[PDB]
Amino acid sequence: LLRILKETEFKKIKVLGSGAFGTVYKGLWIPEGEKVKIPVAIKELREATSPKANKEILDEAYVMASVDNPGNPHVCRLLGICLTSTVQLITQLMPFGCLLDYVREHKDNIGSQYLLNWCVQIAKGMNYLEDRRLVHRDLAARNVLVKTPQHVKITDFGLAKLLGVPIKWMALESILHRIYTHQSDVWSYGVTVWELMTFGSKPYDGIPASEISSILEKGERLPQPPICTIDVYMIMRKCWMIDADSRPKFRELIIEFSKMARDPQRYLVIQGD
Ligand SMILES: *CCC(=O)N1Cc2nc(-c3cccc(C#Cc4ncccn4)c3)n(-c3ccncc3)c2C1
Repeated sequence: LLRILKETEFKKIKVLGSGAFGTVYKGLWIPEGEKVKIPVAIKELREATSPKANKEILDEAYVMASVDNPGNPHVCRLLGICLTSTVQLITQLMPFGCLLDYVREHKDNIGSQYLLNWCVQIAKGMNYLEDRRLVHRDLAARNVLVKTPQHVKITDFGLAKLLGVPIKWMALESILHRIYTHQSDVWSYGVTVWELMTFGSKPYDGIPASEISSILEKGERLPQPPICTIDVYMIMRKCWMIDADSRPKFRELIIEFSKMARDPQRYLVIQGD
């Protein structure tokens, strides 16, 4: 179910960019009983980052591979793992990067059907992890990769559990008492949708991370995006509720956004449709 990878099976050729708690590389894969050299994406995680031993990390990474079966078209399967001095994670090399970059670079050229479709896709993958009882703990436009412009897939799930902080994305219970539930991921989904609807703007721009906790208590939220009708922004605002059970469910989000995709011009006001 989970491929254990020898150091000679792969080699991190180029670097894609550095992460907050590690570095992301572009590499190759010459498997055990295979002679081809498959291009892969390798995630080297910094040493002593995870407060677990390699055998504890291994057994926990076995369930993040159980997710890969029966699978989901909007969930990133992990190809293999390298548990040596550091934790290295192999996945397919997606040449079109994250949706955070896609919306920032394509801002003008992006349509309304696209954003609502992406919002259904992100909720479709998150509902799958809810049903397979995995809690992402870090969902944002950065951890959602563009396979093709109409196919986004969520990556970096369970990684936060694997180690031991995105303040501007966490639900208030996660910030205050480190409580991560399936409903805390719905707060992140709302923030993630706010990122798409604001062409990659940084949430709470200006406000320090330390401040956010009190800002959410004063009932202040991310503003209504200049394309979002009150209808859509209300879905977003509902995700950011204080009582976690009161926030929408991922089944309900798929449903509400699927309805909006039928007539995207009614729910999103972009110049070009
Ligand atoms: C758009 C740039 C950005 O912010 N990105 C964040 C990011 N991370 C990764 C990535 C690299 C290597 C491995 C993984 C993984 C995983 C995983 N963990 C648990 C369960 C399932 N999968 C994630 N990428 C990335 C870059 C290029 N190709 C693929 C992924 C990005 C992009």
